[PDB]
Order: sequence, then structure tokens, then C-alpha cells
Amino acid sequence: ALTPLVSSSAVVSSTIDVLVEVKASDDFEVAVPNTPLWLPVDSLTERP
Amino acid sequence: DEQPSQECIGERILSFSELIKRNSWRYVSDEKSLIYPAYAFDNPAAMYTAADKLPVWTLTPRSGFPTLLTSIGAMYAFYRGGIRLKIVPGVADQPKPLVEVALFTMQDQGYIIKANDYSTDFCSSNIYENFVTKGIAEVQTPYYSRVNTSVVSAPVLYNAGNISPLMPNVMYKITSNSSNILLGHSAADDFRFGFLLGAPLAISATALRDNFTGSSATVSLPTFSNFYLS
Amino acid sequence: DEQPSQECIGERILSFSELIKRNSWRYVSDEKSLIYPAYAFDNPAAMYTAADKLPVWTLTPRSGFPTLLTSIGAMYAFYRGGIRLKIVPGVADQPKPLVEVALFTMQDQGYIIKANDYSTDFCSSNIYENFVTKGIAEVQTPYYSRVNTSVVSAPVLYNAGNISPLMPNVMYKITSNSSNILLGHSAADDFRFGFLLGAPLAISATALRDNFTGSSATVSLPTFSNFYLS
Amino acid sequence: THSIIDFLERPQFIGSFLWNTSDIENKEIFSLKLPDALMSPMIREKLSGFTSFSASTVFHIQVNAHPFQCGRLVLAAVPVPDILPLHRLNMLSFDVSNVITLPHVQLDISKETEVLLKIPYVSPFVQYDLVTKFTPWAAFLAHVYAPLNTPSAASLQVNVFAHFEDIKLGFPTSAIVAQ
Amino acid sequence: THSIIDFLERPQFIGSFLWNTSDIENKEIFSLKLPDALMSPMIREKLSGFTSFSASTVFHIQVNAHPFQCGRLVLAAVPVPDILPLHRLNMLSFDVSNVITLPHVQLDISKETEVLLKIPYVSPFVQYDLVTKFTPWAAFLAHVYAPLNTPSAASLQVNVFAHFEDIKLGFPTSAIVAQ
Amino acid sequence: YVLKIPNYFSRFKYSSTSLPKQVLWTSPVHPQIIRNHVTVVDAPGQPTLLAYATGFFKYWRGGLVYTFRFVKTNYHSGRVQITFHPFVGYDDVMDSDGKIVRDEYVYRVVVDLR
Repeated sequence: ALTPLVSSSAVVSSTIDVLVEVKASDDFEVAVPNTPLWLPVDSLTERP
Repeated sequence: DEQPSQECIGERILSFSELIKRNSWRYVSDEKSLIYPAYAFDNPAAMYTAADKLPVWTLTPRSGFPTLLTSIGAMYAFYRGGIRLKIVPGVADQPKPLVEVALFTMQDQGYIIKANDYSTDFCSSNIYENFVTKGIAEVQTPYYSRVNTSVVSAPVLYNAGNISPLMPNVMYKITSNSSNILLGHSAADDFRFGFLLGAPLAISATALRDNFTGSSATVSLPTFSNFYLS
Repeated sequence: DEQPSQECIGERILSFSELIKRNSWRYVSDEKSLIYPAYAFDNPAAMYTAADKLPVWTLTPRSGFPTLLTSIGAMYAFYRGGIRLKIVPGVADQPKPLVEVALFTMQDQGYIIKANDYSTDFCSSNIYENFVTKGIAEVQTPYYSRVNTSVVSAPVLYNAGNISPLMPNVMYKITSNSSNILLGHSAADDFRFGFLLGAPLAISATALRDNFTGSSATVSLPTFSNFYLS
Repeated sequence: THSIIDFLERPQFIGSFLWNTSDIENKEIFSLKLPDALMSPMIREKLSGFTSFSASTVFHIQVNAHPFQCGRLVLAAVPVPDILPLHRLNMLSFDVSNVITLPHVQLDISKETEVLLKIPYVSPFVQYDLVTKFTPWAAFLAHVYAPLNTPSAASLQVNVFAHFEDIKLGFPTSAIVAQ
Repeated sequence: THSIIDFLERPQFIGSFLWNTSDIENKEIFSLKLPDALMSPMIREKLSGFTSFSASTVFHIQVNAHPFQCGRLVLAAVPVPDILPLHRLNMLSFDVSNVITLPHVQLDISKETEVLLKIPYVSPFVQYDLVTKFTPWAAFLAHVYAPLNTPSAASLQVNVFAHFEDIKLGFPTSAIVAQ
Repeated sequence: YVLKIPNYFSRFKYSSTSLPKQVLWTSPVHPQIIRNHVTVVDAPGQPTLLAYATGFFKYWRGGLVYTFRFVKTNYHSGRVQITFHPFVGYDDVMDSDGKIVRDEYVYRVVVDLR
């Protein structure tokens, strides 16, 4: 931050959410495919 | 710049289409004669726990374990095209070395794994491969679908039998003379996935060796090592 | 004048590049299922003595014995490119004649030999060869490196695991059904060594049969003869 | 006008080293690590704010012998010292011949007052990691080839000067120059 | 490629300064000396090895007021502060009008979120003496023109950013950057 | 196609509280971005799409497109600097007070919220 988020507490919340998304750039590359790090399932649950 | 990929890797990969032509293992059976549901793309149901003296993770496969194929497929809603099938033997039975894979289409039969009972399904597409001479059995499977667009892991139903439109209404009948057999599949040449959704429900794989509850890691996967040594 | 070479030898050799494509033997194992560190290029540590009733020389291999490959490599600092791998069996197991070599990449695993424990490393690059029908297993291995220039016999560290940049972060998982197995390697087509340093630390080979201390020559090498007859 | 490079191209006095009658064949006069040996405050200041860098490296060795003193040095280079298989590193301290095989240059004090050597950046890493400080990419070393041969015992100062060339800097950063 | 200048041209955060309702006409928010205020380690490092330097100087002032707050600042410049006849220096703290006469720019928070000012090097000396440190050649100052006018008392952060331009370096030296 | 699909992976808050140079948010720059399972609470967690995909390989390289959305009205006003610090971890970017360190030395991206 550089400045506090100065606002009129009189009519607006003095705190706000900031959302962050990511995607890959153009130059993005991967390689060496093998056993994956992740493994997919049809459901996940606690054991009895 | 495609320099790094040529200087270090020696290849460069651009679509999962490329990847899913690599054959990965799916499921194991003890049945000499088995009915397998080719276009089943489900994955196991998982169970986690923190409590002492309990195996941390546990996996209930409905139709098999995650292949590259299914692992990828999870991301998409639809599929079309055909698939390949690879088969490995516990036993190279010198005097009965043969394998039959046959096209199985019985209408009433249910679309999940089951041992062969039918003795009366004459005149079907039969491929034969010799376990002794050619170590592995290799097969290709037409999409043979009632529709142009099928669904990833379609919820099968009790008497969806083998005529659900949401898949190709076709299964494998595999009759070997190895007690134990190891199944794997990649996608065929013409195969394609459709309508990307997001990440699928998933958990670390490297994590499946967790045993911090003292109770040792039980859950194993169908790999060659695990199969061939029993 | 290239006359002599044509009149007597029948060939004429100009670079070690030529030589290191010849497959030489490296190491032996008793493990049906083994994890080998492909790009290990170390050689044994040696011990000499003059005292009576002691074997003169003795050799402690960390990752194997000198192949042409490593023997040469010792002269250079760096390497790049891929390698070949040849495998020989104690046992042509008729009913389980198969070999798996698979690409092994587990991040935490350590970059030195160890017997396979993991049962949960699904969907990896797997090659299969049939020991019965094709006597030997033959394989090629991509450089698959994180960098364009790797180091001859990089000092591995306790948890350098399998992600050290100074090598390709890749190993072999070899699952056979021969109790005993003999490993060998040559360099691949694209392989190259770099930055010549001088002679490496070395000792006469013919000398390894020394027994002047009375105590007979113990130290043997992985050759075919030595393997096949046990 | 002036620029960062100009500084790294500046030739620094690195050290004076003793070499005396008693020193014998393959006796090491010095063994200096790249880039460590050049990392003077001057350099560090200007390299500050950058993740890493690579360069070729120039080495002037200076030896002011007088007419009646004969002797002979090697100056050689060796890569990535930190991670070379020990047997190599040893072979060097063992036998001068395993230095003569290297990238080197000989110096004969009777003839020459000086000689140079240039060493390119060579490594798996594309630059010297200035934060991780991961492996100095080479090292110069001066073993005695033929020992200093005065009638009566005496000793001589081997000076070293050096700078970079063909310089390349990494992305800039709030990370700090490795101590 | 990179060069010393590039660093001095880099715009630094110089300070955040409080300005609140109570602050009154001609109340000084800050008074920053050139070059002192910009002499961060980063700069000092790169300026090391040089007798002196001169430059124009860019000043961004940042004030994130919200719609219902009105107020007004001056940002002005003044030369060679250290040696100006006192009465001048005083006249500035005395009366905002003697700042309005200066080289300055006004800022109205309701309209503008920011404003700049550039200041050339101006001095008897041709450069800032980096060893003698003899007279900072100017100083920026921000007096309040029209006080912050919220209904109920409140306060606001005045940020400052700045860098050099039109840079010129002196002969290089073993003398050290004045503390 | 796939890796360029946006993965929402994190949020935070900006407020009246927040102070000059106060770090508000950090992330290491890499593709293995993860979430928490809802059902249970394992350590590994639920991978983002990106992570899941990249997960099929060992090696990666390239740049990443990060996107910030400031859910606000016009009657908010403030500035924020986004900065990237290569070769340094998220503890080391802020001093003991949670104030940013040596911002001077990098790509800086000022954002006026007016």
C-alpha cells in the first residue's frame, strides 16, 4: 500500500476486497511428462 | 523462443491430445474371462483421515484407477472418438498362450466390470494375440457410438445396461489364460475431449504414501511393478 | 597417409564420440525391481596394499564400474545429451519374461541406486521388452535436463534427491522377472562431453590381477562371463 | 559518459603472493575463485540490485624478476571448482602435469615480465547466482612449474591484476548481494 | 543494457507526510533538500567512486483524497537553501505569498490526484560536491495553501516520489561519498 | 488454451487501516497454486486448474499473467504499488513491521483507485 484507503465511512465501507486471478503467458512452456503430481477422484470424504 | 526446448528437453509438447496417446494402466483382474466397460472413465472415490492407527488415504475404484486418459478427461465434459487397449499377463501359458478380446454388445448387460458368464454370444468381432510370442496384447476400438458426442463418466444406472446413448454401447470381452491380467489404455488417433470445465476433484499423488497415523500406507496403484510381483 | 588404416585395420577412428556409442557394462543387481540413477557417471573408489595376506586392490562402487562412457567422461567437466541402456538377464522366465523400464522422477527420491519400494507412481513412460524372444533389453533416454549443460559425476547430496539442476532430474525404474540383472550403457546419438581437463585418477586394469601378497586376487568386474556364471 | 560495465571492466589489484627458492614443483602459489576473488566493495556496490551476472575474465600476472633469477610458472584455469569430482581437484595438487593439461599459460621470468589469460563464463547456470552464491564458475590457479633458481635463497612477489569482459547482468531485484 | 544513469533516473518513494484538518495556511508539510532527500543506499552505491554530480530533479507528489475532501497545496522550489540570506528563508515560513512568488505548482485534491515539478541544477559550483557535501543546491517545500476542509476533523497522506534527469558525473576518485 | 484459462486463486483486503509501505499481499511466482478441499482438511489441498494441468509435467518455464480486481466504488481513493521481487521469498520482502523492503530496486506499478 501507499495510502490508506481513505473513504467516507459516512456512506461506504472503509475496507474492500481485492481479487487475484492468474493465467499463463504466451511464452509459457512445460515438459517432461510423467507421473503427475495430482490425482483425480469422484468423491472425497472423512473415514468413518 | 523455442531454443530451450531444443537445447534441454529435445521435445516440445503443445496439447494433451499428444499426451493421452501414451498408454497408462487402468485396472487389474483375476478373471480368466472378464467383461470390461471400455468407455468407463470414472475415477476412484477417496477417503482421508487423521486418526491414529488408521490408513490415511483409501481408494474405492468403480471401474478403475486414473489413467492419463481419465485424469485428463476429468477436466472436460464430453468426448468422442475411439480408444486403444493394452493387456499384460501374470502368466505366459505356453500351451494356452492366447488372448481373446471381443466386441461385447449384449443389450441387457450392465455397463460395469463383471466376470464372463455368457456362453452364448457367438459371431462377434474377435481379435487374437499370442502372449508368449508377443509379450503384450494391443488393441484398437471404434467409437461405434449412437451419437456424435459422448459424456465423461456418464452416471450409469442399474439397467442402463449397455444401451445408454451417453456412451458407445460397447464393452470388451477378454478371455485369456493368465490367471492375473493387467489392463491399460490410451486414446485412439481420432479421439477428442470437449468443453473444458476446470480442475477436477483431486488430491496429491505423492501424498498417498502418508503414514503419520502410524498405521502404514496401504493404498497402492496398478503399475507394472505392483502387478508382476505377487 | 591413410593407407595403413585401410591395409591393416580396416577402419580408422577419429573421436571418442565414435567410441562412446559402444555399449559397455556398468553394474549388476539382484533386485527384481530397481531404481537406477541413469546420469550417475562416478567410478569406484580404490584401495591398494603391499602387506602380506591382503588383497592388493579393492574397489568400492558408488553407482557402478567404469564403462567406456564414464572412463572417457572422467577427462571432461561437462556433458549434455541423452544415453542408451542395455539390460541382460540371469533368468529367461518363460511365464513372466517381461521387463519394464520406466521413467522415474519422484522429486524427493535420492539420486543413487536403491530397490523399488513405491507402489504409487502411476502413468509414467514405460517401455517393455521381452527377455525370452529378444534376448536383451535396449533403451534410449532423453537428456530431459533442466539446463543445457550438465556436470560429470556431480556430487549428489543427501536430499539433492532427484531435483539437482546439475543433472537431468530423471532415473530408471527397472522391474523385471530375472532375479539377477546386468546393466550397461553407451551414449545416445546427440550426446557430447565438454571442457577437457587432463587425465583422470586411474590405475592399471591388467594390474587388478595382482596377488603377490599371497592373498589371491578378489576384485572382479561386471562382464558377461562373470555375470552369467554364478 | 559512464556505465556499470565500465567498473567491472576496471582492472583490480587482486593480490601479491610470495614465491621463494624453497617452493617446489607443483607448489601452489594461489587458487582464486571466480567471481569471489574480484568481489571488492567497488564491484559489489555496482552489482547491487541485480539477481546475477556472467562474464569472461581477464587475468594479468606480474612478476618483476631481475636478470639473474630464472624460474617458471603456470597459470591455469579450472571450471566450477566447488562441484568437480574430488579426484580431479586432487590430481591438480598431486601433479603439475595434470595442470599442464588444462587451459593455461606458462610464464618464464627471465623472458617475460607478465602474461595474461582470459576465461569465458562456463556453467550449467547461465549466470553466477548473486543471491544463492551457487558455485563460483571457475578458478585460476598458479602452480610452480620450475622452481625459483637463485644462487642463494631469496623470494619474489607475484602480483595479480584482473577485470571482467563480455559482461551480462540479470533481472534487477530487492534481494541483496550474497555476502 | 544497464547503466549508472538508469538508477538515478529511477523514481524513489521519498516520504509520506501527514496533512490534517488542523494544519493552517502556510503550514509546512515538508522541506526536502537536494540532493540529500534522494541519497538512498541504492543511489549512494552507484554514485560511489565519483567526485560529484549534477542533475535536474523530478518531483511527483501524490495525494489520494476522496470526493468530499477539498483542500489545496503548493509545491515550490528554492535554491541553495543552506546559504540564502536568512530573511528569505524566514519570509517563506512567514507568509505563503512569499512561496507563491517562487517556482512552484499548485495542487487541488478535488481535481488532481497528483502533480509534478522539475528542477534544474542551479549553483555557483558546477556540481554537488559529494565529498565536501558543500551546499545542497536546492530544496522542495510543500506549504499548505488552503487547509484541508472536511466536515469533521481528519487527515491525509502526502506521498512523494522522485528521480534525477539530465545527469552529469564528476571525475572519479578514491575519496568517499560524504556521509 | 488451457493454461490461459483464468484461475482465481487468492484475495485480500485494502482498508482505512492500511499504511504507507505496508505490505498487503504476497505470492511466490510459480504454477502449483492450490486451494483447500472443502470436505476434509488434508495438507496437499485441491489444485487449481493450472496446478492440476502443470502437474502432469516435471519441468516448467514462462511468465505469468496476474490480475487484480479492486471491488470498490468511486468514492474510495488510494494508491497501491504492485512490485515483483525475483530471487526472494515472501518473508524477506517485508521487514519486521510488515513494511516493504528496497522497493527502490524493482519494477513498480502504481495504481490510482480514484
